[PDB]
Amino acid sequence: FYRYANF
Amino acid sequence: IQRTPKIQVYSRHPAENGKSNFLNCYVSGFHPSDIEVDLLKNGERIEKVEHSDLSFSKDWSFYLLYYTEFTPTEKDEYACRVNHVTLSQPKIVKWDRDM
Amino acid sequence: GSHSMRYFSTSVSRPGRGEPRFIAVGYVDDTQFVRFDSDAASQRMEPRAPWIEQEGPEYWDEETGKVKAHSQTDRENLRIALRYYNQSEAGSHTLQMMFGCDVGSDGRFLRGYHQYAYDGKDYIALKEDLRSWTAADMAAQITKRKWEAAHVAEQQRAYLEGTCVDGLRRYLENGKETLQRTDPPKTHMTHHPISDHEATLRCWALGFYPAEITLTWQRDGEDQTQDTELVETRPAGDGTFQKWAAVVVPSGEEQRYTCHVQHEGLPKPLTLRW
Repeated sequence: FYRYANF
Repeated sequence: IQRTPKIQVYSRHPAENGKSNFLNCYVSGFHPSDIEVDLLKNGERIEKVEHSDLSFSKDWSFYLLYYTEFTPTEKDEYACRVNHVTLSQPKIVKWDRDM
Repeated sequence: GSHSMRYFSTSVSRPGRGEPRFIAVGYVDDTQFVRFDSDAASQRMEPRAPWIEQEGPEYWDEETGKVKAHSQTDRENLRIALRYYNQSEAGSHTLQMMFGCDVGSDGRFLRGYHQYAYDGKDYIALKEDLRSWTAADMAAQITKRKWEAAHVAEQQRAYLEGTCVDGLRRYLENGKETLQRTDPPKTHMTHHPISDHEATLRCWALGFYPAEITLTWQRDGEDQTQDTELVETRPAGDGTFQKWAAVVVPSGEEQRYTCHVQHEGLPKPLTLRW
């Protein structure tokens, strides 16, 4: 299952 | 930094003339990921070569497998041509049946 | 033994030639099972292993949603990195991301990963405690401060210890015949004179899975590190792996050299001697 924040 | 590809050209199975096999060109340890890889039969680019999905190792360096079905013969010479920004000219690596 | 699930993503910007290309792949141990390519026609997460094809239409819908969202996030992140590093909008840059988890033989959570690299070098990573970040440079420290304040780690912690683990255990069961196998290496040696006074010995390991393996040459029982040529372990294409190690030896002295092969599929390490 793939994972469900910017720099 | 940029990293130059480590290139390996080999068959899936030890080669036997007349026996169907797969010709592989594995490039690894490179960066950036932009790269062009061709398999050559007697100097001529082989059509319809497939390759793996772009992935990378723990150190972030990329690896790809290029491959095509083929049947080795005594006469036919095979090689892999790798075109990458770290190479002043494409590296052409000949298939050696024991490498 | 233990197992891992990893997703690897690569975003590459291409000024002028449109938006960044995003490619993601998923693995369980050394077996790939999904892919997504932003340049492809489907715009879908796609199966790349037989044991995942059985997943229903909802799986493929959800995975596609999740990976497309990542794709947009890293597109934004590339632009921010340009700013942080004061780089021209003309250059091509790379943002890589890796995440996933390890479990023990009993399926228990062992460790989680969530890390980024910019232009091929560490940018920021979640530490093992899953509560803190390691930033590689001043640019990443900006991100670290933001993610600490926004408690970004707590979420990742969750997925890593929950969804990630469940998925791996599920895949390990569904792909049991493929994933819980070990294929021992088939070994042999080759030998080629290179001159009147030297010859090559090459020690081969073929058809093995998983990819982890150790090949070592000894002479009269002493490891020969620095003179061995060792190639990177490579895929055969059929789901198994290959490796060789070679040494150049004085002609007539071949018998002094032994190749030692270690792999989890071998009850006892093998020793080969010409």
